[PDB]
Amino acid sequence: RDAAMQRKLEKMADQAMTQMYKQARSEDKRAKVTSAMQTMLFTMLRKLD
Amino acid sequence: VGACVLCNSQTSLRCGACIRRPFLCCKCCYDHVISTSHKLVLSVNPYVCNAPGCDVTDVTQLYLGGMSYYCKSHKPPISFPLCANGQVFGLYKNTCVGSDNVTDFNAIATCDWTNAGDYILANTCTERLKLFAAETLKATEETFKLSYGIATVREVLSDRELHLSWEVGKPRPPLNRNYVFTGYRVTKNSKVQIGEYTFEKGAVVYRGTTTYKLNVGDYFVLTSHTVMPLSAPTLVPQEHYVRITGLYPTLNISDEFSSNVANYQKVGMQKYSTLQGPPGTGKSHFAIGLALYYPSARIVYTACSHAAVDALCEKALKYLPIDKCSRIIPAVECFDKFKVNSTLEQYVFCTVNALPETTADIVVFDEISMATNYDLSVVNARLRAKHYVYIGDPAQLPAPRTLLTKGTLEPEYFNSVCRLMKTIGPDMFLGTCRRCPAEIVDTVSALVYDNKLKAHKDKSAQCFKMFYKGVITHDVSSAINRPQIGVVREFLTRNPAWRKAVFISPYNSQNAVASKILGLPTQTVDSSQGSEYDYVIFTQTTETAHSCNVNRFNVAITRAKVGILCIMSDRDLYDKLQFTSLEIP
Amino acid sequence: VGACVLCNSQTSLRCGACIRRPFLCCKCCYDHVISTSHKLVLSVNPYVCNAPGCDVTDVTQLYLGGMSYYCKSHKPPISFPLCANGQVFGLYKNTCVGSDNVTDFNAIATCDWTNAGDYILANTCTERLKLFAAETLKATEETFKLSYGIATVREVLSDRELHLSWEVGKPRPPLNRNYVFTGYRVTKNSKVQIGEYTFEKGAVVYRGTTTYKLNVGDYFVLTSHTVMPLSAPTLVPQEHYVRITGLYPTLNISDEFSSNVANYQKVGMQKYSTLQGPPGTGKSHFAIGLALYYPSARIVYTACSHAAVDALCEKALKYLPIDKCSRIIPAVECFDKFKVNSTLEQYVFCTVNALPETTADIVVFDEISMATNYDLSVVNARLRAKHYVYIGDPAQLPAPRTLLTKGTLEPEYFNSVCRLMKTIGPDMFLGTCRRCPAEIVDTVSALVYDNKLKAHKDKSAQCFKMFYKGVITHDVSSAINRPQIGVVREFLTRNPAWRKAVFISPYNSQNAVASKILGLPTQTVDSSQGSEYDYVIFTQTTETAHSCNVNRFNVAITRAKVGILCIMSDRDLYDKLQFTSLEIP
Amino acid sequence: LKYDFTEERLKLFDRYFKYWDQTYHPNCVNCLDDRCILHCANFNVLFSTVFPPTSFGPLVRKIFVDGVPFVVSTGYHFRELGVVHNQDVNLHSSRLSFKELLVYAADPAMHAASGNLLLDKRTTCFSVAALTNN
Ligand SMILES: [Zn+2]
Ligand SMILES: [Zn+2]
Ligand SMILES: [Zn+2]
Ligand SMILES: [Zn+2]
Ligand SMILES: [Zn+2]
Ligand SMILES: [Zn+2]
Ligand SMILES: [Zn+2]
Repeated sequence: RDAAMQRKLEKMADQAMTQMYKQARSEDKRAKVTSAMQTMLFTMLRKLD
Repeated sequence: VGACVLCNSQTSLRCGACIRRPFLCCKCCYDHVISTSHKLVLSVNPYVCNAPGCDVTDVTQLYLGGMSYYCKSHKPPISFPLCANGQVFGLYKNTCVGSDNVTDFNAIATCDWTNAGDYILANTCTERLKLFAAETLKATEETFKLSYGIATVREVLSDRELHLSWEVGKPRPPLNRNYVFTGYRVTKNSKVQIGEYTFEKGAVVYRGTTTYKLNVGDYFVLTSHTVMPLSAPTLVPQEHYVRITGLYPTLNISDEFSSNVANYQKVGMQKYSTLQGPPGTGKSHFAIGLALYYPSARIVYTACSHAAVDALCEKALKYLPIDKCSRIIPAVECFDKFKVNSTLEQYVFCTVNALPETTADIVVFDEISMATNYDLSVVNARLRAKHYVYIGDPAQLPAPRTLLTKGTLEPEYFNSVCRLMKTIGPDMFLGTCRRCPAEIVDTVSALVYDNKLKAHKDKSAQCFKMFYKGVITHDVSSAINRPQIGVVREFLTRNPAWRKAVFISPYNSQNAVASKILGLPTQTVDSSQGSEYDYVIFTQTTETAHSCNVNRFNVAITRAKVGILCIMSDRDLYDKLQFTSLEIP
Repeated sequence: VGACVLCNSQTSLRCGACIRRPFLCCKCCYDHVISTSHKLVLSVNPYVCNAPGCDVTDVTQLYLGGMSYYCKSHKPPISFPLCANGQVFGLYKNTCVGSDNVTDFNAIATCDWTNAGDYILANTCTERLKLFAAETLKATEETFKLSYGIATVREVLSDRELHLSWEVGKPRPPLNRNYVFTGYRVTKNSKVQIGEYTFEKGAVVYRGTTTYKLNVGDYFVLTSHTVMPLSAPTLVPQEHYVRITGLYPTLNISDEFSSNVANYQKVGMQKYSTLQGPPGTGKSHFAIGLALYYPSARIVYTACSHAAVDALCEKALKYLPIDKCSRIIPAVECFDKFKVNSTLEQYVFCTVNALPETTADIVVFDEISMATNYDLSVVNARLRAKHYVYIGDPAQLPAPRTLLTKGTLEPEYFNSVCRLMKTIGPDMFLGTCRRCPAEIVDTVSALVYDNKLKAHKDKSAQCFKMFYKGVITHDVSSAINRPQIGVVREFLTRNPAWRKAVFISPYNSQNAVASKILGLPTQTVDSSQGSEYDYVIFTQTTETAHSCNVNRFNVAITRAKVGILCIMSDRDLYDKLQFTSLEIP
Repeated sequence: LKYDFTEERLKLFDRYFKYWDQTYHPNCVNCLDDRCILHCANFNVLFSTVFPPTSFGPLVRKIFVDGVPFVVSTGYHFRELGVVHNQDVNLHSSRLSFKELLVYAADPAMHAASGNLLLDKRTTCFSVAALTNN
């Protein structure tokens, strides 16, 4: 139990790290699409008024 | 997710309990959390026990329980301390170098911005360190201003006079123009659109910008904004080139800018040049003369306030072709002789609060003393120029530091630009004091100016002091000197030609007492820069560190170009000033 | 996915850090990585640790977990070390032979192309590795050419003269046409369509091709292209036949081709045949002979430049029927007396860089010296010619190597065909020098020609040599010999008939000063070939290996067909030169 | 611009179907349950073929947001359900969330109201606009 359980703590830490990496990337993609949509709205509204 | 402030390695840990939540790397954030009281850190998710009805917030008391962070009493049988191995849990654990010295950032983070030592740390710390320090200072100041009471107007006396009631539980802000109110007109739905105001004792006297008719129920507060994170450093790296890069030299000269051109060669050749400009040596002309020196090159006229930018616009109407000028003001009354919101213009005039992100050839940053490291770096954030010019002087008025309680901030540590020109020195100088007579120039030259600013015309013998004592009984945020108020009028009684001298006062409320007894206009010492008059009278009032600082007063004495009156209670400076002291009735 | 260079066994590993990223044989790839600094390998998918936020590119540390490749600290428990058994995992590992000695390839791939030893290694090796070395040197020099600063023009002085600035932090290319620039006109959207220019000292002088008006803001770059992987060998296998293969012998003969036909049967008697072509011996007329010696032969006129095919086109408008000629020029002004872009034609005239992939009865390769192993094999890729002729000489000007710094590369080691020309000898020889007199042919024959070239008409005694010392002064990309500039005018005054002679110069900027003093036209030694003049003069300027080594001078001396002037400041060839020596004025 | 046609439908019902003794709601948003929605959509189907087909569709409105006027759908006008009005509309909005950005980037009002007219003779279906030039 001094070299077996510690070989599962590493796997748990690594999977948690990967999951939070993925969540951060999801948030970043959200930021880019928000910016793109707002600028498309603001550039297409100027042609009509 | 970003790069950490200290180590620049990418990180996902932001100190939650800290004021501005800067990015911190794994070992870096661990050092911060173990060396501060900040025990909340925010990763891509906040580090708190997610189990219902829990309040544990410290990073060391929470362990990785499944897909959440759990404390000792909330964990499942499997667990993992996220505060282990001397490195807090966070992204890029392997790619983390840490910081050998973390005590400086801990001190700046737990800093309460109370004494002078905090500003010493802010100036002495590195680039990102001082940028974060300025951001924290501004955030703390803007949060503190809203922490004061509400200025509810409950009854209307007359024009320029009101009665003001305040919210319970929090104190009252001072009664000067340093802090600007912003009221809103309360309706059945919400409150909106009154304007910026300044209050003073009357009964209270209110100072509004536009015409208004204030009624009952309207209140004013020290409205704050949202301080955005900063990117650029205070100053670009220095680079002395071989020649004047990218600029085409002038064909023929103008005599009044002949001495100005001599200092323009190195400026057009080197990246940035700090300017040692004493009050009124032609600094506004100096920025104007660059356009005469280089008409094609576009110049950005920027200062901390539009009233200071007005000085650049004051000389733009007579010397600069208006068709190529532009003043930028967002949606306050000021100069608008140019076209507003014209980015692609040859000449652009604006204030640090509204200049768009563009590029230019050479910058003119008027009044570098007033702005801190915050606005110092914001110009490099907006605009990266090929050359830079910083109009101002460390031997001038700093900003009013409201949280500065213990100690007075030294002239060098006002900001990054103010530091280096008493270590390496200025790159150009103007010794032509176009206003002050021989009495004032030689006095201020031997004070901080290294006997380097020389007299202009003659010893007018129109500047006087008086070896006086003074008596002060103070109030919430001012001080008044009854004997000195009685001295000035008595001195004006039999020499009436002095009745055109504008009375100066460090505490503007004191002259309001004088303006009732006498009637002559008022001068604010902290805001006397830019304005000047032939005849001005001044009472020194208090000898404390607020009034008789050798350099904070130095602007007031330089207001006069022919003569001044000053009644000195102080002796530290009166023994030095070479003016004439007359009898005491 | 192809076969590796050394082993020709199919593989899928590509050397990542290597210049052109060659296909690497698996164990052979392991040899390449362990014996070089190229530690990066890419299969169909790249061998880089795919775990997020990693940096490692060295293959050795990479291990195989599941369907991906992992460094030591990134693996799952199940792994498979790719760097095992001295054999990196890759396609076709067992159908692998490896190479006992790869250090030749290791030095070729780790080559910066600095010394003549680099070209020695490139030329001395075999087909595949020599092709790889040629491609790598081409790509590497093309990479350095754009690594230099940009040629921006900020002021327009006058016609054929400009004021130009350059990018900071990157150097400036030389001041000759050796590297022709290519600027494009910059607009609000992008930069397009100015043209190819050459810049020389004037203030600079631009020598554009077509008429143009260059304004401010237009900047010129050394445009680069993408070198593509060559396939064919530089020379097809040699095979000596028993009869005239594929061609019908001519009925009647021409006296001007009497000396041509005697060497023509052996041209068609074998696959490829080499030439000993001295300057001005009718090599272009030799090439024209095959058309008259075989009317039905579809021959293709090829050379390193359109101006060299122009020489073949020069003799095509006279003897060749214009009804069967075609000049191919890619979409530069040159000869266009034929119809353009006509692959299906008998007589084809094109440069080695633009002729499409066809088949030829017999090829003529003009000026084989400057065509390196790159364009030596380019033609075989386009055409599998039934017969091959190499018009040119190793004892003639090669291409100027901008990367060769130390050591002078041997005349034999230019390429494959010139190498065999010094070992097995040339198959042909033209024994008449149709321009140079006895004073020049006899001297150049004893230099590198094995005393094989004999005089044509007479010893005109119009070629003169002078003994002198001089003091050299050099600039960024030139060197001017002032005493020789004083001498040249001094020599020409006492005989006015000598002013019709053109001035030749190694560093053309030296003659640019001479052209200001005298006004005689200019010549560049490196490109003086193809053009000859009856009266022409020369100044040696420098005795270094750049100018007056034995073979690079042979073109300049052979320019004159009656008499030449050259003042030897050296003594290596002055003693050997059989010219007339006169008194130094 | 007239889009109501609520009085015309009742006039038609009173002229042709006077003695159909079951309440007919010109707009179905007043209906009591599903069967009444059927019974009124049946009549609106017939009565909507008389009025012009250029008045049906969304009923947009100029809305001010952060000091800028938009054009966003604030209702609808079906042939089978009458006029339906949006309930949560907020003119003079301050800032847009992500939900607002989604619901404003999918509405055809902003798209069509800023495109060139299109008259397509290849089809009989009622064309509206062209977002492009070719
Ligand atoms: Zn903190
Ligand atoms: Zn760090
Ligand atoms: Zn808990
Ligand atoms: Zn390699
Ligand atoms: Zn191999
Ligand atoms: Zn890795
Ligand atoms: Zn109904």
